[PDB]
Amino acid sequence: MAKLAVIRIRGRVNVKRPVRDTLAMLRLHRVNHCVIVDDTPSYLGMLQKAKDYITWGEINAETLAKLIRKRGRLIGNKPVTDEYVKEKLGMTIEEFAQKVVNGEMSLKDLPNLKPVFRLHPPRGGFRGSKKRSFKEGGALGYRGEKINELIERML
Amino acid sequence: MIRRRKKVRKLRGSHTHGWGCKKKHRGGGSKGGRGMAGTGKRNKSKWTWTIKYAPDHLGKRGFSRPPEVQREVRVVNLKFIDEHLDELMQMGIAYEEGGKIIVDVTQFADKVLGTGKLTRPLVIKARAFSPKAEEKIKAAGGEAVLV
Amino acid sequence: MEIRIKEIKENKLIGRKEIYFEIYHPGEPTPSRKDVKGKLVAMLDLNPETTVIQYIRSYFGSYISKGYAKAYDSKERMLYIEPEYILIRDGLIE
Amino acid sequence: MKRTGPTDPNLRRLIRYLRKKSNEYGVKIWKDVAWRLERPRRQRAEVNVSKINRYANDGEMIVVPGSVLGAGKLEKKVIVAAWKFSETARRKIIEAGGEAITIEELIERNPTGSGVRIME
Amino acid sequence: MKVKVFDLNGQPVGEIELPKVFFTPFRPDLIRRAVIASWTHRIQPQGRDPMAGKRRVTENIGKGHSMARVERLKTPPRYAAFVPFARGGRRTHPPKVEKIIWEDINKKEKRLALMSAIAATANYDLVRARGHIIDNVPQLPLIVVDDLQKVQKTRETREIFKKLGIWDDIVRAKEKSGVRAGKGKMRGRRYKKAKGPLIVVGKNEGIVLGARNHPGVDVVVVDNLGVEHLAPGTHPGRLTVWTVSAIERLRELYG
Amino acid sequence: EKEFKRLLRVRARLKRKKPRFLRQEWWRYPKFKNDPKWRRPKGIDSKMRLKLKGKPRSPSIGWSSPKLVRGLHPSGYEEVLVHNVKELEALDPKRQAARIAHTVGKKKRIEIIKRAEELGIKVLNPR
RNA sequence: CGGCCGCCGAGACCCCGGCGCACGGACCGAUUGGUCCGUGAUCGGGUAGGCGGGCGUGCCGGUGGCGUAGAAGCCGGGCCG
RNA sequence: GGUUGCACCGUCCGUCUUGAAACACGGGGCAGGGAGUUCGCGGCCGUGGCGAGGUUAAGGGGGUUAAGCCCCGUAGCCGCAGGGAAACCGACAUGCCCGCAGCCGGGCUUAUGCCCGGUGAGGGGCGGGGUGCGAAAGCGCCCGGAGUCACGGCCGCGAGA
Repeated sequence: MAKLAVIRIRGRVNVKRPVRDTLAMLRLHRVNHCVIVDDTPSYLGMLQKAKDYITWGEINAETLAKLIRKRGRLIGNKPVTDEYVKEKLGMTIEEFAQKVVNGEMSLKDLPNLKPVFRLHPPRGGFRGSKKRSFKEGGALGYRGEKINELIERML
Repeated sequence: MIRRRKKVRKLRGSHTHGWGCKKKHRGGGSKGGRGMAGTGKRNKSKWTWTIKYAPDHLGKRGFSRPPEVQREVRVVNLKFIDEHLDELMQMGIAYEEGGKIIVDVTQFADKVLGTGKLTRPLVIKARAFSPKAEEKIKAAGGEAVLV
Repeated sequence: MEIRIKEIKENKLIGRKEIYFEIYHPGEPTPSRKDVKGKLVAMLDLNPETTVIQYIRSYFGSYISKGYAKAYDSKERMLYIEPEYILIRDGLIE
Repeated sequence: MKRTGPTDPNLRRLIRYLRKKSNEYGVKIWKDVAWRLERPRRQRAEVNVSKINRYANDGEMIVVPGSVLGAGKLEKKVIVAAWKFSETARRKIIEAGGEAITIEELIERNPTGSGVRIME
Repeated sequence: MKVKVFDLNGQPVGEIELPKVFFTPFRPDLIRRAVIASWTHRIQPQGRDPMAGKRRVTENIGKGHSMARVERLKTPPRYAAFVPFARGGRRTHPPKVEKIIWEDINKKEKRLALMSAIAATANYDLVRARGHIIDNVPQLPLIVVDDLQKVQKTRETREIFKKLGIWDDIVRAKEKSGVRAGKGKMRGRRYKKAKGPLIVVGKNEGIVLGARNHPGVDVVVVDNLGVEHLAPGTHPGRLTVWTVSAIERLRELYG
Repeated sequence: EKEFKRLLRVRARLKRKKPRFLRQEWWRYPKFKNDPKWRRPKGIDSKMRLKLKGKPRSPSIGWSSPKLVRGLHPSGYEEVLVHNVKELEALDPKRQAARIAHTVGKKKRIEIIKRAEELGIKVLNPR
């Protein structure tokens, strides 16, 4: 199915306990940490609430590859590179990405990588501002593939 | 061992020193009246109390016995006697009649109650017996003699 | 790790050597008796079951530790002036 | 320790012996015997000898993390190992049971944790 | 376990069986509770004067003059009563004669504590920590023949120790360990020696009339032995020198 | 040899230093004491407790040192206070350095220094 | 006012090293405690208050030390926490 | 390290307070003194001895320079059966079923570890029981042996507290 990357721009401050907790349920706590969520109606729903607090949108395979590589890690100093993915399971990092993209497997299944990626600020900063939605030209909410830009600046 | 000042501290310099607002530490008013005061109060005072069942009601009703009219008795279960039988060596043992052991309860002077089982035949002499105590002694193959 | 015998007393009345260890452990665990035990057997050239190690302390993270052992001629005599508690802790029996 | 934890040296040392056993032989039971000791004083066993008689058939190894307390029949061939016994308890167990033995000699009986039942 | 009995020529003769008490588990925690208990019992009360602050009347100096409403005295403005802030004022919570001074410890518990301190002596590790330096290592604790008790002269009991190799411990006890730090010395308990061996006898009264002389040496019989003597300040492992009848009567442990 | 990790932390300690954490404003009143003495600003009112800037830092645990490095003298070594010749014994000259107590006389001090240098233990004083 | 582009600009967030806490694992002790390793993105503001560890003061006891070739105390400096 | 210039930031302290830099209250400065204490009683907690019992108090023998400790006294208190105002009566050292820990068995991963079946002290849920009310029924309270004493401290109340 479609996979989305969700990042929380807005802090814990001024959040409802229901939204703030939803974000924790998204496996998103803090600022600038990003998550992989599948599109299911039940799954979709959390982000719908979250919308004001968060930026979401469906990512490209290429951009996804750059994020898994630098940022990803369950634990340990060790980075998630081709070799490390390879011992996990599957042939290589490319296949592993194609499989995530298909939604055939997940990070968890493959254990020793986390559902949360601690991502970077976007350089050149938040993409429009925390004030307003994607339509309004601000960073928040569902985005296009143009999410690529926000996360690349994030790494 | 805990130094109270060590907790009070010069520490906490709370200075309130585990009391709260400064205004609070004072006289009888924090307490709600002295002692048991306020239990009785119809008015708010203590009603409810630092008692679990709260406070039980007032009017001790019912009457007094003269101390004289109370015979004391001293109750002992058959279970106690039965377990102790070997320890009871001082008290006679008669295999032939009397059950296995002849025990005058009266070494501990008492009324004998029924709880427990009886592993041996006993001939028990006592001031009083319950009917449950009678059935178990007889079932064991023993007998009960009333003084 | 590395252990050196720092200070030596000898009581020949009861026929042992008594020894003090100054242990150097550099980012590695506070030593069990056993790890000291195999290394000590190599220095002394005496059996492991005769050589009885007791009392250890452990400083503030600086990498010196102290401990004591006693090395015995005869194996009746690790049970004349030395009680149950040490011996069981070594694992000599069982 | 900070709240619950033996001040008695003999008791604290026995717990440390217990840990080594758990590791070296790889059985779970001794560590269970450590957690029961670890409890507070009014949570450690108070075992009656007619409670011993009533539970678990002959020739099994009873481990008690408290005291065995006599007065009561005990017609079972069970062997009791325990942290303390009454004077009275020691006699019932040593006349009917497999034996009365200390818990620091329980190593010598059973160091591996086969056939054991914890009882309290 | 047997321990050699020794003649008074400082040589062994025979070996005799050791009583139960000496096997008993080492338990400093029990001894500590016991030692504490004996000390508090031999404390003499302490107070402060109870009529003070009634000899100083105290009157209130009012308001309207930009000072506190806290009481002074009539004519001088000085120290008063019903104050803790003032010079001369009450202390706040003076010592009472109702102050704690006993700590019970069960008769069962005390005997077990006694057993625990005697057992500690058999051990080498406690014995060197306690500070006794022993030249006669396999002889922990040392039992000597019955003749020793009858000796009650300082010169005679002295000689015998040098031959046994246990005079060396007294040499330790000579070193001063009670010229204390602190002003409290003045009142008493200064310029005094330190502890050394404990001698247990069976007979020749409740003490030996020549062995109270020797430095750090405290004498007792088995019908008076207490934790304080056996392991003072909660430090057991204090060397003992036993008498054959004393070991026998202790065998019979009772309470 | 001695370690790299220990150097790493020793350099951190030098570099890092510490502020002062002498008690809140102290210059202002001479009463407010003498050149040691932190006490935490217990006051509500406080700017230093409010943690407004410029009102010095108040202590937090965050400020500490690496354990391995805490208590290390400025040449890297480990202090042992030494009263006498006997105290010198079991002192690792490579790891530890001795400080002869101020209390100690020239009469003991001559014996202490001369034996401590034969053990290879760095001393300090004289003579 | 309606668009847009490049920048500036927090203790946030990322990143190296360190520190405490919590939890697991191991070891050490005669008790309390300590140490070594691992995990923590989802541990680290703080008044009332609750808890937990350390420090200091006076004297007592045991133990083990120091002092006229210079104690305590006082004043300035050096080092550690 | 002293002092000072320069950059940057900073409207005391404590207390009252919803809000204190305050035109709210208190303080010249410094030194010293200065505030969670004792007994009884109850409710907790940790720890220790002993054990269905447990502990002595009062005391006098004894020992000691004195004294503590030692051993001796066991009165009394609480616990060991409860219910009922009282009269007065008087109970499960186990019949049934779950199941934590552990033990036992099979399968599985390189290992720890895991999934599933017995056995299950401790624990949980029934039944039958005691007694009181009761024509009766139905509830109330109780029922298959753990407590006592000791030590420190938290907390309540009475005491100036």
